[PDB]
Amino acid sequence: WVTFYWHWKHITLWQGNVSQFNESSTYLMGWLRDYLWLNSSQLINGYNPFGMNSLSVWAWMFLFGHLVWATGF
Amino acid sequence: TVCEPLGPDRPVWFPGTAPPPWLDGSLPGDFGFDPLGFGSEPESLRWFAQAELMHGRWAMLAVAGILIPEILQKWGFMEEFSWYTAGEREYFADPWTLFVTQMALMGWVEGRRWMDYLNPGSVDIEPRFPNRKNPTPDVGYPGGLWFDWGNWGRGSPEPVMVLRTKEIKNGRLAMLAFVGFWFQVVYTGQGPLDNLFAHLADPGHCNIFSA
Amino acid sequence: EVKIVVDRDPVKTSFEEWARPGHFSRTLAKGPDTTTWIWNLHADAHDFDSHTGDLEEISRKVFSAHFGQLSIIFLWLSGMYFHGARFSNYEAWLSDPTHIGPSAQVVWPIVGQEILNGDVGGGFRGIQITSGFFQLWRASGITSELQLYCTAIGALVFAALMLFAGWFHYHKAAPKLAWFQDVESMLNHHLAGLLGLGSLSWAGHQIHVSLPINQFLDAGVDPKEIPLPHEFILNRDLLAQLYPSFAEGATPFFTLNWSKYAEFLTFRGGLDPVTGGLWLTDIAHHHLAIAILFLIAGHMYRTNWGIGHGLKDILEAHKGPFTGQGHKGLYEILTTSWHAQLSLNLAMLGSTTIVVAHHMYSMPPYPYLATDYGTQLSLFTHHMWIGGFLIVGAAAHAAIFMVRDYDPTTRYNDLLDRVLRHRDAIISHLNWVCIFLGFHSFGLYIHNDTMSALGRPQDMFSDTAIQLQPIFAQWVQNIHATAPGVTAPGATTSTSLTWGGGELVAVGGKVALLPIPLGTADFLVHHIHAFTIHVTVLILLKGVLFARSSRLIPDKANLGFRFPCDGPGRGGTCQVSAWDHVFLGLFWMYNAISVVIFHFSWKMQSDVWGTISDQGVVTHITGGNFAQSSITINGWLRDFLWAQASQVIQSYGSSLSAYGLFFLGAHFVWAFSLMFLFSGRGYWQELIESIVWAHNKLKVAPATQPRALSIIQGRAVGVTHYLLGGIATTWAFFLARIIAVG
Amino acid sequence: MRDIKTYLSVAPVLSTLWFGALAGLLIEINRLFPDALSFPFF
Amino acid sequence: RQLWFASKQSLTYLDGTLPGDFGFDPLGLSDPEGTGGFIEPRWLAYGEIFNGRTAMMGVVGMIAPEALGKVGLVPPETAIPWFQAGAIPPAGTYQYWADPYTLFVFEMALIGFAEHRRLQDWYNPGSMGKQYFLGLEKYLGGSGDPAYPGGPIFNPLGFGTKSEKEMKELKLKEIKNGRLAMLAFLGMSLQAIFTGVGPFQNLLDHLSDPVNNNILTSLKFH
Ligand code: CLA
Ligand SMILES: CC1=C(/C=C/C(C)=C\C=C\C(C)=C\C=C\C=C(C)/C=C/C=C(C)/C=C/C2=C(C)CCCC2(C)C)C(C)(C)CCC1
Repeated sequence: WVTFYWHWKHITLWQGNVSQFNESSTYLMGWLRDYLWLNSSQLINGYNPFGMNSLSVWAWMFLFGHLVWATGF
Repeated sequence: TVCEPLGPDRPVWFPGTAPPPWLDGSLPGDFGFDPLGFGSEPESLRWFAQAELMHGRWAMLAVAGILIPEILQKWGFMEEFSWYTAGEREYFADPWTLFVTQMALMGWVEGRRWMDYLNPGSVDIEPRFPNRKNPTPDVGYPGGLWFDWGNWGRGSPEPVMVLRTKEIKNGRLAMLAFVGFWFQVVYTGQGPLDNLFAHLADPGHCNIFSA
Repeated sequence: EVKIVVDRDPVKTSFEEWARPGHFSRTLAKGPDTTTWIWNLHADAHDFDSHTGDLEEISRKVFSAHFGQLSIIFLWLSGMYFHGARFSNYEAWLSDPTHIGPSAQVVWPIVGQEILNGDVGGGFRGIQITSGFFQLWRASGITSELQLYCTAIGALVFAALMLFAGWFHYHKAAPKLAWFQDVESMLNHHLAGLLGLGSLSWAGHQIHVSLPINQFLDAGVDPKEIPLPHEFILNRDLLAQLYPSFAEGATPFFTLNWSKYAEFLTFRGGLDPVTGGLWLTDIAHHHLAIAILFLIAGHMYRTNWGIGHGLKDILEAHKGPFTGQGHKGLYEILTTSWHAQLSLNLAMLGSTTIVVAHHMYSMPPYPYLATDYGTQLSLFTHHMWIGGFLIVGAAAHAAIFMVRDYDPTTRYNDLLDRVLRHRDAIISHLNWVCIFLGFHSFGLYIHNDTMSALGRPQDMFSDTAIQLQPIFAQWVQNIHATAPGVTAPGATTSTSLTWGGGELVAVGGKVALLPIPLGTADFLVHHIHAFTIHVTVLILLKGVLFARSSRLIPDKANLGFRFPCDGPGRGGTCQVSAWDHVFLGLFWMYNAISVVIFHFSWKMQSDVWGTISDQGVVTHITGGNFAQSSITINGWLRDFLWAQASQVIQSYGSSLSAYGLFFLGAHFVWAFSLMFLFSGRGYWQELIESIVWAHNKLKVAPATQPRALSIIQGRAVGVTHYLLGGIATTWAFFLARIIAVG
Repeated sequence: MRDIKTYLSVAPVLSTLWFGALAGLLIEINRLFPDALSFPFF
Repeated sequence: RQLWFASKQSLTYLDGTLPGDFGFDPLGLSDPEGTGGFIEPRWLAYGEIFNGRTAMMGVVGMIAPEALGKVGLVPPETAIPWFQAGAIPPAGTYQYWADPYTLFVFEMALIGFAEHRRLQDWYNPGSMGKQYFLGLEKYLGGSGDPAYPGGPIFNPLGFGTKSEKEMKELKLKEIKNGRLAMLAFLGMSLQAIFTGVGPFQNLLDHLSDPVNNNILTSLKFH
């Protein structure tokens, strides 16, 4: 939670649009939409049937996480 | 106090049937009709008896107030129009003032009566000059020359249970009459005498099934 | 022989007990010394077999319970028909069903939820529905709110009647044993009586009411001046105008020249372009032939007369060399233990629900059904879920039977004995098959994803790379597309259109069905389905076969069906009861259903559904990226899971906004489940202890001594919350997405 | 009769009726005071 | 006991208790292992009696008006088949001395009075001769058995003089005439549902022309 808060705050400040944070950070759907959904769109397209990118590893590693975690269950 | 146990003295509301045992028939107007057995226990029985008497008396007053002015409109001098629409009739004062005054006074009275029910004889209005012994009570029949000045509820004019039977029967009938009048005005748009005459003219067709 | 023997008035309708909870259980009736009493009360209410020892009383009780269930179902149907009558736009929908959204629920304007009553067209405002009643009410020619109203009334009447019947049959005239235990006449009737005559009377209602009014509506008329149904049977001349043959009374039938009726009873097949649905003539021929089949089937077993078989006279004959004595005595097992019957029937009912789910989409029976996307999708997935739940229940009750009422001394069998005699071989081989399928059906996805993220696409598993071809499926599709040529001359087209041959059916600029090709992605998804099903079967079959006694605990059965463990001894013995086997298998069934429904949604929205241009070019709702993006899990994230989750997440401030809100609560509960699934009890017991102290300090310590839930109830509440979260999440996702885009 | 009274005094039904009455009170207040954010009395 | 299509479950309870037992019951309903309410053999005899009597009255009455209209002096204002009298709206109607519906509910209430009292007698025999009934009390005790009430209200002329044999004859006659009237009523109604012209006119037909034989046509029409 702490790191979510810090990262969203800074990722808004760096783009100069802290206004968006202040507006749509008070309703959870705002967090799921403006913070996770959108900011993940550069990642999940790391590798597609049209090739790959520098981001490939992370995308791969990303999925890796969402697997190992599940195995814990 | 006369009892009406089973037998010929007990004309059963449903011929050929033994009435519920806890329906003795003491209360005038009894015929052994309680298939739901709500009168199972005595406290509920007396409570429902009081409710029945009150409903009957209020229904008599209500049906009189419906009937008489409408017929005195139809043929009499003054024309009292639709009683169901008299609820919204316009008077000197607003309906809410009337409502709150009604509620105040009726709360006073019915609360005194409520305490009399919960505690018989403890709340009564019957003066006592010396050496003349007053009457008791039978709640639902206060007695004394405040509500019985004709000396009818005590003996001479008729054995009591018979007159109370008359009262309860007419009260049930008046309850039916009130609910009928109201339901008719829900369906039709006239008074009771109008429906009556419409039925008289065309008994064969002018009915509920006329449409 | 068989007679009408019953008994008179066992239990009186006296409220003496309602004020005393747990009258049935001797221990429960004593009093709640602690708080676990009020859990244990609900926990064993319906447990009839633990309340007596004779089957007569529990049979009477279940006979009454069935009436309770039927009363609830009738009340539900009545509510549905009412809300259709007094609160829908059904008439406007009938006016033109091409682009008018079925809505059958309005919300009171109190707390800002007016936005819920979104724009649905036709001068109406209301929460859009996807139940799909409207296609039915247009099939049955309701076409008037009076009909819905009176049908709701009649349903209420039947509900009260069934409730009465229940009360009367349990309290006053209780059936006896030789009635219940008499299954021959029950089979005889239910075969001949219920199903057959049912389909027959429905064929009646279709050929004499639906068919003409539906044909008229297809011709195109305002249903106001459409002739009423009874005015189509009283005066013959209308149907005469429609169907010449139909003006010949009953001579062509009785005189065996049935071909005259060929017009309204036929065998066309295919779909009807006017509505994409089925040719109602075909469905009428179907229902009628099925009625005749059930009637001729019903006459098997001897009941009172001298003809007919006996269900004891059929089994014992079958006795093969390997198995030995065969099914001897099995008739007694399946007649002396309710749980056995419950398991068998639940299994068959779940399978039938699944096959109904399947056959629905590929052969839309109703009219204007294959073009109301959300309705088709929601129906299919609902039926799938119901089937899964029924199957799991079947396995659980089979295990319960295995524990309690199985015994070789009197309820003997020589078949089940053999089966149990080699359980280890069964479980071992099924386990190995499960490992094999898991590897060669998921590791393929893993390999494909990895070789994608490593810039080696030409070493992938697809059509454009190392290739796997589902050849048997395409073979069967070719056969089904060339069968109406020679094998089935009496038909006109293929049995459905999804077979790989023919043209496409499109109504109102949208397509309804067309051929369906299978790519390597389909091979992979089919093997995923096979693997997950095999694993669920492994779990549940192991539970059943080992409910009696395992090589770990020697006398498991004596410890009962549902108990938490056998202590931490011998290295730990957690979750050994069959009940816990079902607790486990539930999650795997959930996973199977979830992946199946996701696959269905993607395949439909990527290869069938969509719109058709004026010229005839098709642009599917998602662009047809299945065969190139279903082969990478990262793809599933990107192309399908992330992308098609838009419409639910922007849904705030619109009509669909409700579908948005659930999308969080669904997740939330989903979380919450873990709190119960992961923790234990002793910790919570100590915490409750300290809280009781904190209260007792203030003279507030309640006599209903607080107690953290028992272990089994903890697992139960956990699994319930988890299933709720998952199913609600997929529900909100599906509805929002499909009803927004489609 | 008294049996049905003691049954009616069992916590489920009593709680259901109590909660129904409370919810009705709250929704009626909301009706008669839409959106009611502040305390604009003092 | 002239055996016509009997069985053994019939003879389990049909031991000859009903006046003139013929032995015809393949199904075996009233087997007394568990006595089904309203499947009681007493109730069965009661039902056959009551049904046959009602059928006698109905077969007389439904056919009476039009038939009499033939060469009689009941006017052609009612020359209408029983199934066209008005009971079957898809056939005909008539303007009466009331409206249709209220008439029906009124006659329903009257028949309900009568049959409710009769049923109450059935449960408790003789128990109608206790309550006030504005007279009529000293008659409704009956002759003991609700099957056969007797009483000068229902025994005016006086038969079964000093006898049970005469009662047996008269009574066999009862069962036979009840069954015959049942058959005739059912046949009139089936012709009506399939012929469509009316029974008495069907006699008008079948007096001269033999070739009718309308089972050959089997024409099913309103
Ligand atoms: C004392 C009882 C009583 C009496 C005498 C009447 C009399 C009448 N009603 Mg009525 N009614 C009653 C009770 C009664 N009603 C009740 C309780 C209801 C509520 C369901 C109604 C609802 C009602 C409607 C909706 C309408 C009438 C109408 C009428 C009139 C035409 C008859 C008709 O079609 O309705 C027949 C009435 C009924 C079927 C109601 C059945 C209930 C009663 C109690 C039947 C029982 C009979 C009674 C107990 C025995 C007689 C007692 C006593 C009079 C001797 C007629 C004057 C019509 C009208 O306005 O006239 C033009 C009309 O449209 N009634
Ligand atoms: C107001 C209130 C509050 C709070 C509350 C809350 C916070 C809640 C939450 C909640 C959440 C946070 C979430 C939730 C969720 C829910 C859900 C989720 C539900 C569901 C239900 C249902 C019923 C469903 C159903 C279904 C589906 C959909 C699927 C399957 C099918 C069916 C139909 C079954 C407080 C405390 C302040 C106070 C008290 C009151």
